[PDB]
Amino acid sequence: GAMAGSIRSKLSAIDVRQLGTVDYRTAWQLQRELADARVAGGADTLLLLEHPAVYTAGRRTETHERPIDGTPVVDTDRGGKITWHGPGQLVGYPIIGLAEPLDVVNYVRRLEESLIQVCADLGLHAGRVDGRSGVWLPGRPARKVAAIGVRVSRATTLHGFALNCDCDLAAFTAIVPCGISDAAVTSLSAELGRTVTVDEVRATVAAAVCAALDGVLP
Ligand SMILES: *[C@@H](CCCCCCC)CC(=O)O
Repeated sequence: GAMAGSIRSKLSAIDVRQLGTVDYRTAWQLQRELADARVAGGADTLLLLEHPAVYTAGRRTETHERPIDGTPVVDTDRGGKITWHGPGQLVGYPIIGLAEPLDVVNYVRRLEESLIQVCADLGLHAGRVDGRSGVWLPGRPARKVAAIGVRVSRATTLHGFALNCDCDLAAFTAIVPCGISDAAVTSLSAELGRTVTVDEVRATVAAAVCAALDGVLP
């Protein structure tokens, strides 16, 4: 099915870089540098990092979705509307050459599957809500544990995902996150009733992403 096989143009090992806390702009610059290196024939890369607290807005963000307290926002070129990154949220930036003709939806679906599996491996039952990319726990309201916002340029991916581990969720209350006003944002820690850190899930996230891209998630 759609998840089988590989989305990649080259079957070489992904270079996984476990970074620390990296300013949003600095990381964005590195993403672009790595993407150019990939087009020049270099490796596929997966950056895993945390950002200092920041709101970011893709082009589709609407004015009323911005912080109700006037907090500044970084405009960014990924898909999606507004989100927040900060301590305790694991941000992943897969910088991957995709096979052409492109299937960006399938790429997003593979990132979702990777994070669904990470949740499953912790004993949680997460999945998709069609039309609302990312990873959700069912409920009324439904609870979003991971966000996705990507862009593909020159058949190479940019941006990625963000998995809420033990971050303070209060930042999400000041915005309309990803254009959604009828739901909620959660974290692994809130769902499991214990602190689940970024560092505890770094390795399993890396493994899951790399497996999903090549169709070999368990
Ligand atoms: C809202 C934005 C989520 C961006 C996540 C970026 C992770 C690096 C998505 C939407 O509007 O659908």
